[PDB]
Amino acid sequence: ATQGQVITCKAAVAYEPNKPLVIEDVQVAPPQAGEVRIKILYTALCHTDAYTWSGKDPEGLFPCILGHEAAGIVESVGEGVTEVQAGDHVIPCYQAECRECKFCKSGKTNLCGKVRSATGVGIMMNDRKSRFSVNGKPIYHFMGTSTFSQYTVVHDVSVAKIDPTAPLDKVCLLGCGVPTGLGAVWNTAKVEPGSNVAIFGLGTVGLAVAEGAKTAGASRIIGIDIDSKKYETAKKFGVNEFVNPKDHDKPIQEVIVDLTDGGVDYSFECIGNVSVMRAALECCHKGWGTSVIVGVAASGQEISTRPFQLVTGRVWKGTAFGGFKSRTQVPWLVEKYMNKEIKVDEYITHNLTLGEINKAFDLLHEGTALRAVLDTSK
Amino acid sequence: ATQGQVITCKAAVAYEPNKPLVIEDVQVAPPQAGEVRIKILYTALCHTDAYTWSGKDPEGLFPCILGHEAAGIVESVGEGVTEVQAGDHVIPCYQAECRECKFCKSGKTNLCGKVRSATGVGIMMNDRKSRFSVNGKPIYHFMGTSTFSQYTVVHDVSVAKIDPTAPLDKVCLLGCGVPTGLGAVWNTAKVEPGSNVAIFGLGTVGLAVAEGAKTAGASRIIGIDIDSKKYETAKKFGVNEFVNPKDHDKPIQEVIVDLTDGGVDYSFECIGNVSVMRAALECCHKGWGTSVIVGVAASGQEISTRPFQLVTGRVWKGTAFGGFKSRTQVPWLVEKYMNKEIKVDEYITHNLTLGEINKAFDLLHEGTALRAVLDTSK
Ligand SMILES: NC(=O)c1ccc[n+]([C@@H]2O[C@H](COP(=O)([O-])OP(=O)(O)OC[C@H]3O[C@@H](n4cnc5c(N)ncnc54)[C@H](O)[C@@H]3O)[C@@H](O)[C@H]2O)c1
Ligand SMILES: NC(=O)c1ccc[n+]([C@@H]2O[C@H](COP(=O)([O-])OP(=O)(O)OC[C@H]3O[C@@H](n4cnc5c(N)ncnc54)[C@H](O)[C@@H]3O)[C@@H](O)[C@H]2O)c1
Ligand SMILES: [Zn+2]
Ligand SMILES: [Zn+2]
Ligand SMILES: [Zn+2]
Ligand SMILES: [Zn+2]
Repeated sequence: ATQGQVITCKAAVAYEPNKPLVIEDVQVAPPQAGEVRIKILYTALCHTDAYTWSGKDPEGLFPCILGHEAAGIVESVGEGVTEVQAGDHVIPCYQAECRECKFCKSGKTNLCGKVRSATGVGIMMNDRKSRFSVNGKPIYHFMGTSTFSQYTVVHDVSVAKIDPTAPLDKVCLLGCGVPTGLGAVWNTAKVEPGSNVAIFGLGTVGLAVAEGAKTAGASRIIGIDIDSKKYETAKKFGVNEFVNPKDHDKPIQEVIVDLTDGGVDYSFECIGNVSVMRAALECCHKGWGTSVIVGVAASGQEISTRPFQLVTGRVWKGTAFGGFKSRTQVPWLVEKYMNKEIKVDEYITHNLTLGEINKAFDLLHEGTALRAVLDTSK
Repeated sequence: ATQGQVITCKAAVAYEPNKPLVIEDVQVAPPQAGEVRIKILYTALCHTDAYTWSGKDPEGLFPCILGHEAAGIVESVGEGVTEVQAGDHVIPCYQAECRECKFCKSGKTNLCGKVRSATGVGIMMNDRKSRFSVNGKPIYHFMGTSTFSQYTVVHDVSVAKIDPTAPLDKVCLLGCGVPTGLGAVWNTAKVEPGSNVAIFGLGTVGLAVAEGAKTAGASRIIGIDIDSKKYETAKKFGVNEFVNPKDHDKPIQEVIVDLTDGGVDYSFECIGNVSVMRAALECCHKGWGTSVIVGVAASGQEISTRPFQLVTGRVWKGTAFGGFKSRTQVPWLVEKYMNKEIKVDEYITHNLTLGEINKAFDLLHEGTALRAVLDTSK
């Protein structure tokens, strides 16, 4: 019985940028005050993990245990902790919800700044140290989650308690991309029935935007991708027209405006490319169009447009985790999935194990691939 | 009895860019269908007139009669014209409100397509000719208004009918600057009581934004200007803290964030400088801050920022004419003025004559100067 004991389990450790992860045995310390030790059963991976693994993230610290999309079962809790207990089923969230800071109390945002000083630098608040080590040397946390491990320790403010019957190998996606996309539509844009939408980038996130728009009652849901094969998959998620920029000499924004007789009501950029972010704004209708940036740009990249774009009534916005409050609304999204009102399973194209995590990274560049879910027991 | 006749009157004609305007006798033809001939009693001027006068519009048409801020008395109307008639007091508006086009009928904007194809090239829709000439040579209209004249002829969808007791030498402001600033607050931003606002540029528009904000209930109303003398006047309009960027080594956005422990709830750019437009966005509070580009604005120049600013909850917007519908709401603004609910008189620092228009141009650059109002009878 592990309560209060150091635990030795496997984890995928990243020692150097752009090099294979190696699966080590590691020591997972027990939870201190406010902390929650989780048996992670299933973890997914996405672009966000690779951005840091590739060495391109100037916040990156090595060595570290990456991973932020997971679902598991609480092993133990540190003192103070009351919203979860041993044996609860949980999804660790990269976005806290402390319910006590300026941000949480504001009623005007899902951002919460409670633990970010510590999680941004790969440690815990309580002692500003890591809970992970190999052979007496610390390994840094990542995103407050570190889910490429059979056990992790997270802050209690980042733990969403979910329906204990929910399949852990599916609801792991509800910690990142799917709520981002759904919520970009439902919370950030607030897309009304009959709206026309354009969606730039038809990966997991974009496809979730499309499901969101479809569920909210959108009419034209126009997808844009540099890989035309992406469209056939995308039709199931609700994309009903499609444009590859490469098939046109004109800037993609002008194509979209032409196609819609003025622009779309809402656009969403789900890639991370600043040029395309500009295009997604400039394809919105004069008077009232709104563009939402979902994509995360590289360090130092800038968006631009001409101020008349905004003066003539377009609005430029962006979204962080779909504007969802993690601890409060991730359980709600689990309920909706249990009730067959949102999709999750359809975003999973590979099921592998943690042993094969390097494969899973390569699959990040297969055009046909979406999420890979990893079973941490092997 | 001047109905039906060409009128000969004084007007200030711009023959080519940058040269002093010439006060000539010109001929003003009678109104044709859908048109209204107005006896302009008072006209002001702003940057928008100077923009074309100085040649800063590579497309500007010469010779022309400029002016777009004015008030007067209808002398006659053409066929089919019902909403005004001779003797009505009116404000000609550069923003049309036809009530019948795609944009007017959307409810989601104030910007009307209707008559732009003629006004945009200095002519009237009915016969695609100008109603002005000198010795038989055509003189182009400007912005559909051409108010630098004792008489002008405009389209009926550009004419607001107002309280006949309102002083014409005051309400001539309510067709441009003052509504743009007030509406920026009340319509575009929808500022709530208790909000903290930053206002960049304390000329007429910025001062109008300040009154807007005071009237709406804002708490901190922070004015930013490069000329520290402007604060004294701004206090009466509601500005209650002041920063001059020249007094600080750090960029102004960082000064304002420090000053407000995270940023303002709303900022307004009232200058036309894309670099300050960026600063206004970047001094908004994480999570919910909104920045309004107040004013057209501007030319060629791009605005930029890092998309993280929007991902983390800031919103970028802009406004033309403060979101007001010209024909319906300029008479409402005149009502508020007559009931002492908005200021107008305080924006006027000079009363000159049409004879002295070139002096009024020079005053556009005088620091202690706000609006100049020109009496057209001299
Ligand atoms: N804001 C948030 O909170 C949040 C949360 C999760 C992920 N994200 C971001 O969303 C983005 C998408 O992640 P994903 O997992 O769907 O990625 P993905 O790699 O599965 O999909 C990206 C898609 O964009 C397409 N694409 C690439 N360049 C393009 C272009 N120039 N024009 C059109 N399409 C183009 C690719 O063909 C691919 O279909 C990433 O930036 C990620 O960082 C944001
Ligand atoms: N529909 C519309 O959006 C609309 C209507 C009317 C006017 N406008 C625009 O709004 C603007 C204002 O006209 P105005 O009549 O108030 O002009 P104004 O010249 O009276 O005022 C501009 C002010 O900005 C200040 N300023 C200049 N550079 C600055 C900087 N770098 N930092 C801080 N302050 C600075 C100047 O000192 C001055 O007080 C103009 O751009 C005009 O083009 C737009
Ligand atoms: Zn992710
Ligand atoms: Zn919080
Ligand atoms: Zn003006
Ligand atoms: Zn119209």
